[PDB]
Amino acid sequence: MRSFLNLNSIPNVAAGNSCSIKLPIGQTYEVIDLRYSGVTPSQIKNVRVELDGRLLSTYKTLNDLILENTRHKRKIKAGVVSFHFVRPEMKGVNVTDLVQQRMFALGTVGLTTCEIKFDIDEAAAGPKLSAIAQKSVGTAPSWLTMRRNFFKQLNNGTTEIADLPRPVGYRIAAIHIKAAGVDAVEFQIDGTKWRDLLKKADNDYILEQYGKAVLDNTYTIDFMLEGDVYQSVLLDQMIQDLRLKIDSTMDEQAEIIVEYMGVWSRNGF
Amino acid sequence: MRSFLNLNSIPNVAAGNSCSIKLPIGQTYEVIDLRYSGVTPSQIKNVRVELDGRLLSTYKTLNDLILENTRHKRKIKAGVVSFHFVRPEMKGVNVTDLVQQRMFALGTVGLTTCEIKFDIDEAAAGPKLSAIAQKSVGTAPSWLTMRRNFFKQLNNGTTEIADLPRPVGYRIAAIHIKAAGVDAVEFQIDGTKWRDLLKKADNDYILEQYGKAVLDNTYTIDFMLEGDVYQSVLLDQMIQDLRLKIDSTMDEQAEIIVEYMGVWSRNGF
Amino acid sequence: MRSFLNLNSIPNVAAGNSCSIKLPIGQTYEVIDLRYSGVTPSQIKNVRVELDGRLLSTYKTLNDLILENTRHKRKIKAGVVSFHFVRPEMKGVNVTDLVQQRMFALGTVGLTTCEIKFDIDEAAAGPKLSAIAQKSVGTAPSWLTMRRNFFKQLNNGTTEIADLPRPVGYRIAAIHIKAAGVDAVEFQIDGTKWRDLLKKADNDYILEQYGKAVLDNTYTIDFMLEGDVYQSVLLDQMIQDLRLKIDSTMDEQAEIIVEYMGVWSRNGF
Amino acid sequence: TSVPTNQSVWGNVSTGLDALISGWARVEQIKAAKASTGQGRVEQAMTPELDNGAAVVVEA
Amino acid sequence: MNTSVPTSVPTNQSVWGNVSTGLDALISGWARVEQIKAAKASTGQGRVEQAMTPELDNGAAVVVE
Amino acid sequence: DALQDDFIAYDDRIKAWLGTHDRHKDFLAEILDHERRVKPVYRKLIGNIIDASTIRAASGVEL
Ligand SMILES: [Ca+2]
Ligand SMILES: [Ca+2]
Ligand SMILES: [Ca+2]
Repeated sequence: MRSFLNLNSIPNVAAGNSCSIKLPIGQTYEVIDLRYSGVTPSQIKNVRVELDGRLLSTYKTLNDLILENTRHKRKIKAGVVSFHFVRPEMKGVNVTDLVQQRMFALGTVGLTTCEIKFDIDEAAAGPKLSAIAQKSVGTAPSWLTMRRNFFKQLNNGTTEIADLPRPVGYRIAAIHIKAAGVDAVEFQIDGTKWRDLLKKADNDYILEQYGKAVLDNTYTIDFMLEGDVYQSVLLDQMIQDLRLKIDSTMDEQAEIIVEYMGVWSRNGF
Repeated sequence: MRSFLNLNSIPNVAAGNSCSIKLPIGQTYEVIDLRYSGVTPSQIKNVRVELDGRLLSTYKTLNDLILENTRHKRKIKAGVVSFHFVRPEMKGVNVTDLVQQRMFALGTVGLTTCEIKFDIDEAAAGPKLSAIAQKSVGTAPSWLTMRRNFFKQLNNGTTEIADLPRPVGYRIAAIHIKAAGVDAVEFQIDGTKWRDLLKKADNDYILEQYGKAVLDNTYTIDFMLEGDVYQSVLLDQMIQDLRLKIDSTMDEQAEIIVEYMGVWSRNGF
Repeated sequence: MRSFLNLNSIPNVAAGNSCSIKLPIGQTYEVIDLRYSGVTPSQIKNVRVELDGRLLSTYKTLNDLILENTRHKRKIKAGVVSFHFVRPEMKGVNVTDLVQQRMFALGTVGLTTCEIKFDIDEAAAGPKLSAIAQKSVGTAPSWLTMRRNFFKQLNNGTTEIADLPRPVGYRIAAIHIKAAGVDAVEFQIDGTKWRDLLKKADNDYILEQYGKAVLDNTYTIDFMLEGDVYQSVLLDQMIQDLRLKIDSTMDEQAEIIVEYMGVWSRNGF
Repeated sequence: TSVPTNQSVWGNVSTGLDALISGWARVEQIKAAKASTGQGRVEQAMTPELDNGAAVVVEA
Repeated sequence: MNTSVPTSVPTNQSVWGNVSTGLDALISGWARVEQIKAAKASTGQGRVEQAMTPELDNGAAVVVE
Repeated sequence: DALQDDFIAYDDRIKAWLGTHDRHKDFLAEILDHERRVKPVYRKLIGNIIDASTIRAASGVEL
């Protein structure tokens, strides 16, 4: 049996303020529903999910969480944005789908602090935020999704990005290139071309082919289209080159979103 | 291999008549498609599913079966209403999804009588009813869904309902509060608040979050949102208090629908 | 990890030409995305999937592949048509859904030639065709879907078709009767009526009930509505009669599509 | 100090990570076992969530 | 076709703390603990023992070898 | 296959590979050989025995 709780009131919710959603340790957080009003998702900046003071996932703005859910075609409602720790799209290969989905839940056992920090923009009309938690029996943090932010400049022609962090033992579920002039992209590991120079229209067709929604000004490289976690990129230590070849038509700075995965560690990624 | 059969003609289908769909014993009924015309679903009153003369499930009107299917976002077609014994939304935890869904099928082995009784309203224009059965190999009644009806007066303020039947060994998949002025509800068992006083808007958001459709003038407490049968309320013999705290804005009569579950017994619930 | 490749250019793509998509042997083809322009799907005739020179699946026109995907409610996009070897609708009974779906992938190991032949109509405006492959680790051809074409005369009244090929050990996933005047159909094996004389409206309701789309001028007999491969017709070497009783209202020649299934054999069906 | 250097392995195959994944699959079955019984639900009822807790970490 | 995995009852121990004690016998027991507190109250050594006991929210520890 | 001496030394170093110990173990293998000895010496005796030599041949006959 799951428990639906109305989280404690968020302290000091005001424009230009730096607030935090301190989660009580002990149980597992499958989903966290954040209700907002008097402020836009884009006005909720620097969203960070921290476990024991260490960064887990980061969102430039709350709007990126809305887009993250939209991509998987999850239920979107105005005035509310959810933090889906449990991945509903997961499919089991040697275990049930339910087990594969719940494995991403935010367990808090052994944790000292679980927080969701963010800053309220100064222009916020009259910010009002509350949260509801869909919890289950306690478990260790364990397997978690680690959304990381990276900013790289793009040229008009070809741009190569090979300096992406490769935490050993971790995996890469997907890579999102946020740019308005990306025509085609190619992904390779150690010379091996896992993703040919696919045109945007072709890449976007495959995405939609798997029930995903194409995000505006974004080139998504989904490594878990089938929902199989073992299809994701395994950051094996012996890997010598993890490269991305981007064919752009504009000279701009792109925001590269990398969805990492791995067993959460006190001293890990 | 399944068998699709055109059930025998329904005897005496006329306005103001009391008809019955007598099902032949021997096999398993996964789904029963009831075609209707010259009558409205609301004109088909007191729908009772009886096994060996005992009541299994009850519907005030056929319209409640239409709403039951609509809630799960099942295919709805005008002129036809189906009895989904097999629950398509079920997900397996230690077994396959298919096994978890088919486990609810209406097995008839060992039964003496299997009937679907109902009364045709007098205002019925020109009632015409036929049925089709989607069957499979015979099995005992076994695990079945037992829809029960309850009527309780709801006040403007706070009302508490703790006298709901607690058949030992049985489970509760969901509870539907049919009232027009329900603002928030709270569910608890033995003091433990499994469902905080959740506002309708918040409760309805979680429901939709799991692919469910919100029913008009209804507050649904779904204990199987994930499709996992083990998330439902297990009516343990030791439970001392099963309470519901309803915050209404109107003084009215609510129809409380309780979806029970358990292994069918000739002398059980 | 899967590999998305831009297949080699299709040789001699012109109106009235006979082209072929020669697939490199070694890996497994889960899906093949065929992009087309300057030609209609109906202008791409006699589509044949050949393994070692032998016929596996056949499509009168590329439009039949579009309808095949539409029926399962797969993502349809103008200018592109995919060959879904892996069946996304598959559900596991004693194995995971993923295993049951991927089991249909087009493995090429041990093969000498893998081709997708077709003829470009003479009326083609300015045909332009390219292909992309979603591949995975190599496997033998193994379990494959074998779409077969049959033409039979339907009468206005009742027609019976009992001369359908019954390859031993193979299965039948579905049968599609392409005719404009089919009212009802009945399916039986050895006298046993597995599908009663179901009216089109009733048959089509069950189809939609399982997330399928009804095709125009087609009576589909889906034996895998639940996604369970074990629900399909097992062509037992002991079946004496496999009959189809069609109640038509027109006198026309129907195109009977039979989706066979079985482990591909160099000297088999 | 310790380090690895130069190895060989089968292509596109499940590694030791999938050996852990089975452990996560096993722990789900352990939770499902508690879910089936009402005695498992009552064991979970003695779980409070607060901002503070005892932490321990050391090599051995 | 498929081979089903086992579903069974594992290590689940429900320990119901069945406390049965006579209300009058408790009233004396609660009265006896008051006398024990009174014994500590009479002596200054009893006062000094209670000064070493505060309350905190939690603990913590870290190390490496 | 790699011999006991090479195996025992490489097995002692549980992990890693540095210096000459790594280089020798990384580029290690078995061995074969080829040389002139009994066959060539016996053939030379046949040539010495056939000195100044006598003609022996085949190809003719009733066929
Ligand atoms: Ca986790
Ligand atoms: Ca049953
Ligand atoms: Ca195959």
